[PDB]
Amino acid sequence: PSRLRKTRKLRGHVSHGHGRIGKHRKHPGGRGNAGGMHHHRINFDKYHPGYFGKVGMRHYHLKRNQSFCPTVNLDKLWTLVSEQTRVNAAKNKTGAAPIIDVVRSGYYKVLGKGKLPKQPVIVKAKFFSRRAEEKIKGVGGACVLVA
Amino acid sequence: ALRYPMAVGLNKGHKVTKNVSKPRHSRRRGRLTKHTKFVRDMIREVCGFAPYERRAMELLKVSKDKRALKFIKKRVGTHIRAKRKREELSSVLAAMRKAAAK
Amino acid sequence: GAYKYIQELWRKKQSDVMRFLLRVRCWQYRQLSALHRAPRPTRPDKARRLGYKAKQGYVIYRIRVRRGGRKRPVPKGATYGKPVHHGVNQLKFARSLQSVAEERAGRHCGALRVLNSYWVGEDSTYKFFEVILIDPFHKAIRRNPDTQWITKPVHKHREMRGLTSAGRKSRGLGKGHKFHHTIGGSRRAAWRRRNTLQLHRYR
Amino acid sequence: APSRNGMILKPHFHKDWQRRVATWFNQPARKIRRRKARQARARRIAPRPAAGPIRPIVRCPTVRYHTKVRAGRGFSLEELRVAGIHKKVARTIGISVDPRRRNKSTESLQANVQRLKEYRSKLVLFPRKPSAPKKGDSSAEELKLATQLTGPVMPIRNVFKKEKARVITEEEKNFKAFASLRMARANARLFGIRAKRAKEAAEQDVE
RNA sequence: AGCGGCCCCCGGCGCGCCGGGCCCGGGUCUUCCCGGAGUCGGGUUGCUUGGGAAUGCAGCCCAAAGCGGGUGGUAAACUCC
RNA sequence: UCAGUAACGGCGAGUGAACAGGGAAGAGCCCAGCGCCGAAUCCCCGCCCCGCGGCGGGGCGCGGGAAAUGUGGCGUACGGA
Ligand SMILES: [Mg+2]
Ligand SMILES: [Mg+2]
Ligand SMILES: [Mg+2]
Ligand SMILES: [Mg+2]
Ligand SMILES: [Mg+2]
Ligand SMILES: [Mg+2]
Ligand SMILES: [Mg+2]
Ligand SMILES: [Mg+2]
Ligand SMILES: [Mg+2]
Ligand SMILES: [Mg+2]
Ligand SMILES: [Mg+2]
Ligand SMILES: [Mg+2]
Ligand SMILES: [Mg+2]
Ligand SMILES: [Mg+2]
Ligand SMILES: [Mg+2]
Ligand SMILES: [Mg+2]
Ligand SMILES: [Mg+2]
Ligand SMILES: [Mg+2]
Repeated sequence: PSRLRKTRKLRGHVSHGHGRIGKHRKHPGGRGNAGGMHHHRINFDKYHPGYFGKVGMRHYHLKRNQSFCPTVNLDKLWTLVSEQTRVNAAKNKTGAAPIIDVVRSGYYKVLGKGKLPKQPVIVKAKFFSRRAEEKIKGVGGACVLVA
Repeated sequence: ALRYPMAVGLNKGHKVTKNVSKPRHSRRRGRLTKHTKFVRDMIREVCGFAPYERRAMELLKVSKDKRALKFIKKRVGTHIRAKRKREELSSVLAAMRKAAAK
Repeated sequence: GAYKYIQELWRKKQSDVMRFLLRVRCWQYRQLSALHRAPRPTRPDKARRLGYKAKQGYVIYRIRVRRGGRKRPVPKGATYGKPVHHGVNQLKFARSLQSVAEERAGRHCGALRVLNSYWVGEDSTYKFFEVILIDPFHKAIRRNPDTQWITKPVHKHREMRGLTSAGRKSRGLGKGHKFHHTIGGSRRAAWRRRNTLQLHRYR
Repeated sequence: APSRNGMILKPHFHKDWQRRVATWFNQPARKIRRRKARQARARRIAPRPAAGPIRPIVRCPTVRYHTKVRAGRGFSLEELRVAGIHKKVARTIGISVDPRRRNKSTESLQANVQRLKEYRSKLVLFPRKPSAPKKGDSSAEELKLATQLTGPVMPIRNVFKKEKARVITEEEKNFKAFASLRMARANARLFGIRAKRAKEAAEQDVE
């Protein structure tokens, strides 16, 4: 779209949109990020605080698989199992409970965020959290671990 | 109470049974043979010892073993190879002491 | 029988026997020239563990190589440049002296194809070796069905392209975390695969 | 020369990159080359399976992936000694064999021996000379019905068991899960000191 | 344009014989044998690599071992897998 | 794809990997040593027959040469005899 640019509308003006006193020369202020500590100090002290220095411990052959742990809330814990199981579970008078698997659906740890509707559940997981365990113990139902 | 296979702790992991199969043959390299000892000691009986150990025997006759350890660790390598060398020269020192005591 | 413990004799190198046979052979070898043919290998033990069958065709030379590093061939000092690249004395060469000896005895006799090399003796300023050469076109090598792989024209000058066991160490390759930087073909294409922009069609 | 507020960034182009630039205009004329060298390969072996011999069922490492089952290299030699097949015939009937695999469990050994027992009952084996069979060959009936099998043979599929809705015991209301995870963390960190201070008391109590 | 025709040449591969070559395999139990040495590794100096109390390579001196050896990303000993 | 990431660096400017996972392709093997079979081994010269524009096979050679400082067969870490 050469025809929509700016330089096609500047053919005729002498300076081409970069002044006449201080012309558009090649590199006035160094090349790249030159002068973090000397003369571009204010931009980094005002927009990138803590650009400079070291902190903490080093860790050499770091993998990203020993610390793999996706999460989930109690809000959408019912979204894994289809709708007609939550219905039959709220419909039967017997006192049974539908088993929810998270590891099968690509989640490990169960955190707790929101309100939860009152019907008994059984959760198989690998970890928990203390609020997210006392909301299920408070509604009724258990919290089952699995390796 | 109830117990679950906990995925963190002391004996973690999914409980799966285990079989006892024959260990792989390559798992044995040259452990030793009787023919080997037969000939490696005959060549030891032909040629003697090196001149970094014809001083170690002479410092292990005065019951110094720390000094002859820093003297065979400086030459040969680590402290493990120094130990299995020293426990061997307390033997081929004591077989002369045994035969001279005989 | 014997080849199991000639093997275990040729690791009594500090003993008085081998300190005699080398304090003799290195002298005998020192009054000869730099590259001459012996009729039979001094070590048959080590010679047979590399492929030296004792038939017609196989040849054995014997060459000496002087010793030390390599100081840079410039005038007096005068290595023009930044003060990193001043060093002339203490430089060290990348390939070993064993594959210097192989390709010194692989260019002078160009009609043959190198198999492998081994060690014999050492002086203060000399390291001696032995080499094994093979006729490519002799009928005994030719009609063997196992080892007619040499006569194929691919294996010309195995020692200049670095394929002997003495150059395989210099290339720096194997497996594991210790050998990351030679994935692919070699050290170069492990550089080429990295420092290029794959510019897809759609991106 | 950065302006008011933009992110810092480091481009890797200080090298000479215009010399080594790999274009991809080959691509729609190499998917046709591979398509021809695969179909002329599929017509050289006319009744054989096109997708290679069958390949074993193996889990995966690295706790991120340890809940899947995917294809492997080849069968071990326990999965062939039990299934009674010699290790160089299985190379000649289309069975992948790698000698570098262990079996520390049992429940994948059995499901491999069972999969071999399926394939041995699906396999149609032609006679060498079409005039004389062996004890174990096949009849002149199945030869007329012998055809290829496009796709990976007996594809490996991830199955999940199911469970219905049980009734919750009175017991599991009294099972505290979090003070057990943080007990096993504390018990897994203090295994040496607890077993050492008892030794120091056994050196101190002789008095 | 068309599984249109004709005339040559070289093959790929299928079948008959006529020739010579090679007599070889399983399973189950008893007794025997079994591995690469101036290299591994250690100190040091120099180039190198993202590799950080030293990843690799090269040089000098020292120089091994068989229930042994190397690896198990922080140097060091004692340990178990 | 992980990744412009763990890490290096007047820790400033800047350089910068691999393992796992999904895919293309899919193929695996032999010697030395340890031992057993009466050098059970090759190459070249001679005469004849067949074929010979990639110099080969079978028959004969009191015809000559290399190899016991080791030629061939079985046999190589998935155990083997
Ligand atoms: Mg104007
Ligand atoms: Mg402007
Ligand atoms: Mg102007
Ligand atoms: Mg001005
Ligand atoms: Mg500008
Ligand atoms: Mg400089
Ligand atoms: Mg190599
Ligand atoms: Mg400006
Ligand atoms: Mg560098
Ligand atoms: Mg070197
Ligand atoms: Mg560490
Ligand atoms: Mg340890
Ligand atoms: Mg990212
Ligand atoms: Mg600074
Ligand atoms: Mg990978
Ligand atoms: Mg394919
Ligand atoms: Mg053989
Ligand atoms: Mg042999």
